[PDB]
Amino acid sequence: MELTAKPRTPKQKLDESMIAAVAYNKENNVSFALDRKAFDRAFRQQSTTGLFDITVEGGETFPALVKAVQMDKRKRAPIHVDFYMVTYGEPVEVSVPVHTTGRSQGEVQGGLVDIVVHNLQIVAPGPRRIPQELVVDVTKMNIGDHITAGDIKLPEGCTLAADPELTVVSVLPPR
Amino acid sequence: MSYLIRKAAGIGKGSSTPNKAKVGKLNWDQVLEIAKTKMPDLNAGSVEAAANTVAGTARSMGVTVEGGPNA
Amino acid sequence: GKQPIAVPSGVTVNAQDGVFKVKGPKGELTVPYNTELTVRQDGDQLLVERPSDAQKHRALHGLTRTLVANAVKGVSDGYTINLELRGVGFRAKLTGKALEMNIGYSHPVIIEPPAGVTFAVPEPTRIDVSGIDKQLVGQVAANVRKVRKPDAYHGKGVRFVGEQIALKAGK
Amino acid sequence: MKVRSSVKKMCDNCKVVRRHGRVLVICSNVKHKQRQG
Amino acid sequence: KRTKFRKQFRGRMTGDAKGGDYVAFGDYGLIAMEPAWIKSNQIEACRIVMSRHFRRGGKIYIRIFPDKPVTKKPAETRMGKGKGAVEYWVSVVKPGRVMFEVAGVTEEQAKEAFRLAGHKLPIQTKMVKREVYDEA
RNA sequence: GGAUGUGUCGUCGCAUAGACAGCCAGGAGGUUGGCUUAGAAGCAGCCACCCUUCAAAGAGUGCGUAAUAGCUCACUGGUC
RNA sequence: GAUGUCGGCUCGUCGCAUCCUGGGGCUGAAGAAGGUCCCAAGGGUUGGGCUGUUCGCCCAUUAAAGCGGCACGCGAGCUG
Ligand SMILES: [Mg+2]
Ligand SMILES: [Mg+2]
Repeated sequence: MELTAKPRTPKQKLDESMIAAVAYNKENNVSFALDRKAFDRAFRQQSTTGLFDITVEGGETFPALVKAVQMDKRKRAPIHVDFYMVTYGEPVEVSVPVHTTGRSQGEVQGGLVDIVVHNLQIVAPGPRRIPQELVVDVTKMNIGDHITAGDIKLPEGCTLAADPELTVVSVLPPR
Repeated sequence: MSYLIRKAAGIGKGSSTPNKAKVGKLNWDQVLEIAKTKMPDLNAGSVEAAANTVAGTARSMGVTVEGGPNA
Repeated sequence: GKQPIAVPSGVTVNAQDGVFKVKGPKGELTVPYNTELTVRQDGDQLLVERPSDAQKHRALHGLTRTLVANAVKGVSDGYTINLELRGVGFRAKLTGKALEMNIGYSHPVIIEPPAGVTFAVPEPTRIDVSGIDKQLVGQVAANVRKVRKPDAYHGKGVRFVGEQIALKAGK
Repeated sequence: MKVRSSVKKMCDNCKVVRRHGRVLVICSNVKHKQRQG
Repeated sequence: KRTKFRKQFRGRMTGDAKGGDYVAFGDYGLIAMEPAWIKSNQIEACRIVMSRHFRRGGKIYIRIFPDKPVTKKPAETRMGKGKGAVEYWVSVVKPGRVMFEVAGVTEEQAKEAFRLAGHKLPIQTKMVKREVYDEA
């Protein structure tokens, strides 16, 4: 990930393949002018759960995570990105994609697998030691079967930011 | 093929829904008398090539699988 | 694409200016084309080069090459269409240079061919159209086909010898 | 001839070939013949 | 469809979509590209169309709702007061807004189900998927 | 609403270890899958989309019959 | 300080979204008779009974007995 300038006059990048962005922690709050194509190609791979080394004009390599993206309505194309400057030992609460594995002895019976929360907020994992996904077994489930927070495996020293009895994956009936 | 399972397990028709309320269950030695009468029509090799094809007809009919591989 | 041209024996392409003239043993057959595209003999065989590669030049390319091959295969051996009459009582005869069909209509149909084109009949239930230019032979045979198109219920009419027809069938 | 103002692909046999500035359809099956005028 | 109780009558004005994500609830969605007034019966058409196509499941999310009264021409008049509440109910839909989203059905099982629904709508639309994380 | 109209930029793939199209040639055994019926056999509708042989063939796409058969595709080699 | 108002009659002309006749395509088009859509405005488009009626219903025929415009065409043209 590479970028150029940073002023408040954005006519030089407007028409061009660029997205105006920012990175902050509690020291340096540097403004950007990164490539739209590159950010799109890469952000789709890494999302919020992943981070990437961003080298500015010349050479100042920095590890950063994606905080929030404010895309244009009408045309779904992104317009502004917010990066969070990663420390070394401790990160923030990260929303993790809740995916599914295997068929359900309820899905084939009459119903279907419904992931209520598509992303899950998790307390103090450790940066560069963040789960890129979240595999959840569904096979044990029938009709009326819910899976809460206190039913999900957390990869080494991770804690749940969400409520203990918050419904994550529920298998629903037909019609 | 349908009548050999219907007589052995005790089935009249089959199953309206092969996912909900099941039909029955059969044993592995019974597969030996089905393949021995249907051997000239089979293109398959020997032993393992005929024991696996017969079991698949019990799937959509509603007759449960017994044992299988490993352990 | 369209590139290789086979030119046997009596070939004489005198492609001067816009008139891409072709003289041979089976009479002199002329054919006009675009000057914007290049065409000449490169020793033994022939080649039709194109300048631009947009689309308007691409379309005329494949067309110009097939038409010269058609005019080449024309003065070489020739063109001949084999037509078949079908249905009870249907028959064709010869009145000098003209073809005469008696195909279900109250009066008999007569067809005088244009220049260079010749009609021939082996058995009275079979028509043969032979000539120089592919187009003229194509048309003349199509006019004979027009005289009676094979119907969807019985296939009665003028067909292409080994022609396959789907049959609707009502009652 | 079924003159439909919205000519769409029905089966793998229809060949959309334009004629004199209008959308026309040539197909093997006689019922499949679609035009716009 | 219609709301339970309220005030009776309203007004009218327009500008770009306010509260309409892309993901949430379902996997695939349908998005308005033009500003409109989506009738109650207009949605009820889309629901029914998509409903039929999926047969069993009902994994269709109707994000829009007709929270708006519209009035009408008793027969001719003008000499007299304000007009009849009971013409129709509408949902003001500005470009970007998600009207419908589908769950569990395949990519094509949704491309087509939404295509049919589009034909019952007074405005241009487009089908959508994932990568929309503002709040969850 | 529709469309191989031309112009320019993007996204997904398949490829000289030889693809897309085109011609030769194969077409699945189980099995006329179970249900559903006066019949429903790849093709009116409910559940699945398991297996064998291999160079390959999906309880299979559209037409045909009243149900069959026919005649093709998804897949497999040669020639290019 | 006035643009006479329904129907009829007389007189026409024009649009085509065509009633007939002409040319076509598809058909659940065998033929004959149709259906439906496309192209087409050259000419044609009957006489009575009831009603001020336009309309409509009926009688008897027809290739057909089209729908509209022209200040709901036309009263310095007639009726009333
Ligand atoms: Mg008055
Ligand atoms: Mg006619």
